[PDB]
Amino acid sequence: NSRYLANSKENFMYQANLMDRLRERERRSAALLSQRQKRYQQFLAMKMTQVFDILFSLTRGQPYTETYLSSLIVDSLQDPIGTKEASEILAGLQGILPMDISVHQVDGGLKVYRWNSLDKNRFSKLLQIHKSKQQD
Amino acid sequence: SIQECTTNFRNFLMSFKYKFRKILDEREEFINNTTDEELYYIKQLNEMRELGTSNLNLDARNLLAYKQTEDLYHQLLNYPQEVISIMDQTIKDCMVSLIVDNNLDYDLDEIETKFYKVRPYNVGSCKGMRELNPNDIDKLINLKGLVLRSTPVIPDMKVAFFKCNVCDHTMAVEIDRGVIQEPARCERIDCNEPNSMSLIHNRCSFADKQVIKLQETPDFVPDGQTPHSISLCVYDELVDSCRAGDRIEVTGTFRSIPIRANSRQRVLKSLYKTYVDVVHVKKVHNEVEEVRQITDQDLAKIREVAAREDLYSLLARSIAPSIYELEDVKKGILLQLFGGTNKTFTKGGRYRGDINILLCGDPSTSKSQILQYVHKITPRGVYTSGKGSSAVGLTAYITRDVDTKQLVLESGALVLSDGGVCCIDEFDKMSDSTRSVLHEVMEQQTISIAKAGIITTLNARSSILASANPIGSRYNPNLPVTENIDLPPPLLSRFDLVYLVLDKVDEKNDRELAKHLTNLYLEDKPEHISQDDVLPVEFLTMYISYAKEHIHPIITEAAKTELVRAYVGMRKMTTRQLESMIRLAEAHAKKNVVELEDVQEAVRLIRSAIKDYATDPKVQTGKSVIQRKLQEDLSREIMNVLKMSFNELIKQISSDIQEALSRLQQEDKVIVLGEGVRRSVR
Repeated sequence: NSRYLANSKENFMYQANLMDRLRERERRSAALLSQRQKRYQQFLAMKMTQVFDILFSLTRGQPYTETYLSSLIVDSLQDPIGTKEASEILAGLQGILPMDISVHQVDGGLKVYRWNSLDKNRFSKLLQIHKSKQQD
Repeated sequence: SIQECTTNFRNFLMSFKYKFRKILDEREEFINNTTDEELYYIKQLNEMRELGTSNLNLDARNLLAYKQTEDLYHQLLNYPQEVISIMDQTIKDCMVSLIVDNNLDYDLDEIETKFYKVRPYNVGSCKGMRELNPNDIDKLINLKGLVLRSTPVIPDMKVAFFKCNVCDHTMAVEIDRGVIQEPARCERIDCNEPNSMSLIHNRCSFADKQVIKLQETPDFVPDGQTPHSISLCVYDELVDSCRAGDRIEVTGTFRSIPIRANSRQRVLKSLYKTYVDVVHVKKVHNEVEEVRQITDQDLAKIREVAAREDLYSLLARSIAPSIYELEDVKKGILLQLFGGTNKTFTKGGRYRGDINILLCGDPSTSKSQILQYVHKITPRGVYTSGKGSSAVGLTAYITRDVDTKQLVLESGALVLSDGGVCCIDEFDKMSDSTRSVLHEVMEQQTISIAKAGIITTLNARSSILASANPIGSRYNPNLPVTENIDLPPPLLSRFDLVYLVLDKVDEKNDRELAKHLTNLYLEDKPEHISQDDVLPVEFLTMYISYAKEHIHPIITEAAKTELVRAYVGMRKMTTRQLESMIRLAEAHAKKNVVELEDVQEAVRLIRSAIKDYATDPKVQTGKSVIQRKLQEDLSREIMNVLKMSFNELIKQISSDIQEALSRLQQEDKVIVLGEGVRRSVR
């Protein structure tokens, strides 16, 4: 029994007790909205792990802007991740390895990334720490 | 000298401020004491270490500002073959001095091994392709042309790779001055066999080399001559940066390579193939940080005319001082040169901000003269005819090169004008295959051609300024507009301003028009007209290019409310008319915001052509009252006060207001008592 979203239960046609349930819907602004923000973190924490094993398995050192790095991730993962979701991947990877990835802002709204040495053993040990912190 | 140019360039990069560039540019009224006092070349050298680049965008105008680098700038334009090599070494010693002065824990071997290159551009020697004198061999000359075609990247061998066939000894021999010195004997002691080294081209370090065909700018080509072309050589990482139909600025050396008379012999012809080695690409990789166009002294005169309230009337007369009347027609063409801003969207569609004006009416009414004046002002404007250009000449005709005999793609009249106004003559005499192509240019500003298995979309964002003509060359007043002209109904709705310049027979108009045309032929210069009434052609082009790159009006809440009410009232008497009023109101203030006075002026231009008709196409005192009803309306408020100023009467209840007050004064009904307040009759 695996995940199979296919059932005939959807679209089956056909006092003040139910009014109290609508009052509890106001609590979803801090619970359902907070769960939506945590759902995007699950698609960013485990998604940035394979990204570091894709870009660093290629070039290094040379400067790379934010517009050039965003088009390379989408083109390599189209078989997807949009343009807005690709910008949050490189932003979350800076907090994990601040000594390996250098970010220098440009006066005009441009970010250039640069990395010297990217070790796979160091990133594998730090990926399990960031994944366990979001689960608590 | 080598030691003289070293100390001159070292002190220039360590003692340079932005105030020196403002001295030669006549900029003494806008000098800041917090940003101009800081060194500009120091921040550029610090960013190269952080980002990790290896190319410096050295500006040639900065060398002329310093008094100690006067002889250095003249030597760069002479023979930069030996000057650039010196700048590549002086920039290396300055990088090591910055590390010791900062005392950083970085790898010094990884920085010294990186070869830095200097890319000078924007020089003073702006010689064209026709002024290429033979004595300018190996000289950096700036070229201002247009890209025609693009060739694929051709690999250029730099380091040869050799390998023996007996002992398998791999070697690496570098190529010097295009000479591949092959080893005669093997370097191994156990081998030592002559003619035993094999050249492996698959293990060699190749370099990027791209050939770009540049076309001469039509603004510099004299009348009666055809613009030639030249070959460009792009190396390093600057390849794949210039597309077809882009205005760039090539400022590289002017080298030359000999040609061979035969492909099998070693002979050479007397002619030498000239080519320009591209060093820097400045569009008109990386990005421009700022521009220093025109002069700051001219900016004070620009703001002086902007402060005057008669700007809408002064620019309308200077755009065409040889054509009388046509005040409503010239007011629309003035906004077409400016045009609204281009609010680009990432997740939304592209909105066309250009103004499409279409002239109609009887011919011989100075219609062809307008199309000849806008082309001379716009730097990228063209002039074509109706039957002279079909659906192939306006799009992109598939031409062929007379050197490589390959199928190339040349731009047309609608593609070469990327940023100007296109003047098309005889718009009603076009074929059916040509009118269908303009439907996509006036909507998405894109030309999608799918012929010969090549389905590509060409961008064409430019305004269309044409002049229609009736069938029988006479606009009959008893016939509709759709029946007098053979233009498609969808083509008429795509335009923004549909002017109807008629040739009405008037004795008072023909007398004043003949005197204006006779004064232009009597004296070559308008001595009767003052200098502050007609602006020159050089000053008009500087006022449009400056406002189209810095002034960006934003539609506020008060301006957006009147645009919705004006759109509903026009339909109660298509969505293309709503976007026309946005670009018309934005070009009137191009002011950082859209005021209420700019929106009211755009409605008058639209109502000037779509009025006096409703269910059928094709005095006001007694029949249409107005004057009879205003006498009892304005006097009603005056009588209620006695039971006032001129500004209070308008707010409580303005050409008809002053006319009604003069009527009651003749009948002894009101008292003027000055222009301040008004007094009623005793």
